[PDB]
Amino acid sequence: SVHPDLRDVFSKMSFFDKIGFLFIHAFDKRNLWHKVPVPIGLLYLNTRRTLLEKYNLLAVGRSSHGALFDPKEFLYRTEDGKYNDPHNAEAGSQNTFFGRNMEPVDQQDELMSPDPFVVATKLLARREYKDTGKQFNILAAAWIQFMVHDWMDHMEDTGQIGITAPKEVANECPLKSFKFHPTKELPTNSDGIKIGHYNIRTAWWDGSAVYGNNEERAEKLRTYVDGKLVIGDDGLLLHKENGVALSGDIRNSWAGVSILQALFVKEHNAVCDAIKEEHPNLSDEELYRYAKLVTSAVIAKVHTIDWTVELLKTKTMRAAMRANWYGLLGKKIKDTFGHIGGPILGGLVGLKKPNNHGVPYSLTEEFTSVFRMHSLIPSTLKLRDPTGQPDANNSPPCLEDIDIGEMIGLKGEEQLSKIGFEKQALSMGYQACGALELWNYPSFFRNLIPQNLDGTNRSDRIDLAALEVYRDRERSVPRYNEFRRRLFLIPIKSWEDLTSDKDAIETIRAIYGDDVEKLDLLVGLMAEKKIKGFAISETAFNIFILMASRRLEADRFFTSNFNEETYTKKGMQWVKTTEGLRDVINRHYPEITAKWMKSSSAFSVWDADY
Ligand code: HEM
Ligand SMILES: CCCCCCCCO[C@@H]1O[C@H](CO)[C@@H](O)[C@H](O)[C@H]1O
Ligand SMILES: CCCCCCCCO[C@@H]1O[C@H](CO)[C@@H](O)[C@H](O)[C@H]1O
Ligand SMILES: CCCCCCCCCCCCCCCC(=O)O
Ligand SMILES: CCCCCCCCCCCCCCCC(=O)O
Ligand SMILES: [Ca+2]
Ligand SMILES: [Cl-]
Ligand SMILES: [Cl-]
Repeated sequence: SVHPDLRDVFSKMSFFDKIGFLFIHAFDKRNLWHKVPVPIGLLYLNTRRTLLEKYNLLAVGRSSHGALFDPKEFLYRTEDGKYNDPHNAEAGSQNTFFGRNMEPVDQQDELMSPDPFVVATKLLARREYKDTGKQFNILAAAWIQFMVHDWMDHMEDTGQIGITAPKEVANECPLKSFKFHPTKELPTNSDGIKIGHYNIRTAWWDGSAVYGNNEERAEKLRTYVDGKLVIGDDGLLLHKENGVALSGDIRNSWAGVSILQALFVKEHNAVCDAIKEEHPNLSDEELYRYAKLVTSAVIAKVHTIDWTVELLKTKTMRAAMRANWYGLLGKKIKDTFGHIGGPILGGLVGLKKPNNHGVPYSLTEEFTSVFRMHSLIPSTLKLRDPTGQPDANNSPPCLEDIDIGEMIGLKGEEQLSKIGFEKQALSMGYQACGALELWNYPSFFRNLIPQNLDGTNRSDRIDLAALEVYRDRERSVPRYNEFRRRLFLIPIKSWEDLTSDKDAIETIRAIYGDDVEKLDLLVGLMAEKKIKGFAISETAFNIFILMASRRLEADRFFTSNFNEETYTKKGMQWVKTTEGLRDVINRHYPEITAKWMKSSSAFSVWDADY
């Protein structure tokens, strides 16, 4: 039968949705979807995706009456993300509402319940350091922040509020209190959801972390010759006199992200060289437009079939992510004959029309919440010598341990300037990142300098762990158990359902009591027992089934305009022949690649034996 908490929604479903639900629920009740052979696993995922697309896409703000335009007149990715969706010129652009995956839950009377500092101190603060083994390295951790920089940032109110640590835990808090800005609340003037928040980044997967979020930023980064972007002679980003990096989105960053931005600047410039060689007479503007299309597609491809495949290290997930990109008919057929069939057989990429499933494209409040993965950052970075004698392990030899707190923000840019690209990248490649588990949140995040929009330092330092828990509540995102119910997942009845870590359970009970409905989303996501091979929780993964597919399927430039006319022949060939981050690093840094990158993926610890 059907879980009691899901009986109501089940009874209201259409016959076809009832069938899909009973199929997935049969596996879920026995925790079986990830324990079956690949074909049944894929059917499960596709079925779950179809249900999420129907029940978990909610508009924020009025949907009708988008600004009028012809897509044939906009065959490029605009500086602010406008003019993608023919029916909604503003969809995916800078300064638009975050959508929702679920109806908001008002928590305005419980923003401090339980206390954010108590949560941060007792449940999140790093104790014994936990890492991912060989599965996922520090480049993988930098990569995902690099994507967040592409995707999402919430507009802030101009006023300030503050939180003070209670006496029970103050002695263990690096900060005793801190100030920050509330999330800006805007009226939707719509019949549905009444209050929304604005995304100040472009929600389209458009390489905006490299290119900028609007025309005013984008102009600052260009050489205006041959379509190219500015880069230093050391292969690192240039800096303004105030110490801020010249790149697309540089706010609240660190050295690991800066090297990826520099790498993709070189990628963009190399694409410019290649296209100009085939088409000698293109202007700077035309070359920039084509190269941005190519580089943003390379980024989406590397993320989809390389980064995600190492994050979710199972057979079913490698097949699923490759199917989203290439289709179930596979790369050879896709590359030779183009897109065949629908989203399953031919993939999301190269669909003849974009598909938003009836709801204007946006990234969502919940997508923000499940991407809060600050525990991926290790406490220290082991620097290695790119030209050292291979050690006892045949690794490059160790040079010194550096506190990763010294590699963050403006001071991090200074330290990176003394270390250089090769040493930073090699060192990050050879070290595991942190695991997404409880008690694994870096101490330097507990007394962090946050930045203004323009990248400059704020004087009010923050306890990020405490602030994150506060933000989810402030933004009306359902807490862990309700969040699961809204995704058609079986809720916990007791703490034992969540994890078998006895120490975790005892600490959770001391803070939340026996009220499973009180458990914060972030705490639940970190605590949840993980599927073998999964670096993330199943709960987070469910938001991603829907939203990662949506980033590709809703975008004209991954679908109707993913072709030679739009990208150029050479541009399309560049995307088609690039399979992962290894290919990009090999292009610009073949020496450290040949000497030290032994793993097939550049996201594995580089001496992994696969
Ligand atoms: C050392 C590196 C990092 C620093 C210094 C940093 C810092 C910050 C800061 C200061 C905020 C804003 C807090 C607020 O005002 O609400 C933030 C938000 C956020 N961060 Fe990080 N972070 C880092 C790494 C990462 C990583 C690895 C991820 C993984 C995806 C990540 C994901 C996010 C997300 C999803 C948000 C919320 C954005 C929003 O509210 O729209 N960050 N981070
Ligand atoms: C073991 C083989 C059982 C047959 C599986 C049918 C269950 C899936 O159900 C179907 O899923 C489709 C997407 O996968 C949806 O389009 C349909 O609405 C849903 O009914
Ligand atoms: C019964 C075994 C074969 C079932 C496989 C067919 C399921 C495909 O199902 C289709 O998937 C699409 C794309 O993902 C969904 O958008 C559609 O709603 C559904 O028609
Ligand atoms: C003998 C069992 C083997 C498993 C069978 C797998 C074949 C199913 C794949 C075809 C899916 C149908 C595609 C629908 C349209 C589309 O989205 O492309
Ligand atoms: C062949 C049909 C099955 C297709 C199922 C699609 C499953 C997509 C899973 C997406 C997981 C992405 C997790 C990484 C985070 C992200 O990119 O948003
Ligand atoms: Ca973007
Ligand atoms: Cl393939
Ligand atoms: Cl491709």
